[PDB]
Amino acid sequence: PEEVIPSRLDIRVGKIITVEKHPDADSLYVEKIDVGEAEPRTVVSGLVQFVPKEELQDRLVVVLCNLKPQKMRGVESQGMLLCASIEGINRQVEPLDPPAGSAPGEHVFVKGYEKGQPDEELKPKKKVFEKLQADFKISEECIAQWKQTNFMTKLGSISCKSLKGGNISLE
Repeated sequence: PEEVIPSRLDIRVGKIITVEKHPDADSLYVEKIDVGEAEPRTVVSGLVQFVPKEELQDRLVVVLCNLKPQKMRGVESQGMLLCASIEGINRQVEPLDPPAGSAPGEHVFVKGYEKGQPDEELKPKKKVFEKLQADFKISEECIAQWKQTNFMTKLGSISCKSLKGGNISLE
C-alpha cells in the first residue's frame, strides 16, 4: 500500500479567535480559529470540562486541517485541535503548544518529514491518522513525537504543559 508517514497530515499553528459553548452539548466548545487562510475555520473541541473558556481565547494551538469536515452535535467542524492526553482515574487533556513566537498557518511537521505533501483529504477507511497515532507519544520532556521524533515548526518543537508519557489525540 501507500506509505504511512506523518507528512500525510496537514498540521498548522492556529490562533483561537473566538470560543463559545456548543448550543446542543455540555462538553463541547465551538471555535473560530485562524489557520492562516482567508477565513478562520470553525472547530468543535471537547474541552469544556477540561480547560476554562478564558485559557482558549486568543490561544495558539495545533490544528489538523486535512480531515473530512464533519458535523458534531449539529455544528460542522472543519478541523481538530491536536491534544495531549492520559487516561488516568479521570481523563487528562491539554492542547498541544506551538513554540513561542509562532503565527497562524505556520507548518507543523515531524523532523525529517517536512517536504512531504499532505493528503488532499484523509479517508476514514484508510485510517492514516490512527496508524500514525500508534507511534504518537509525549516524551518525558513533554514534547510531542512520532516514533520518538519531534513535531515542530521553524520556530521550535511542539509541546504540552505537563502530560509526559501521554498520547496525542483528537478527542
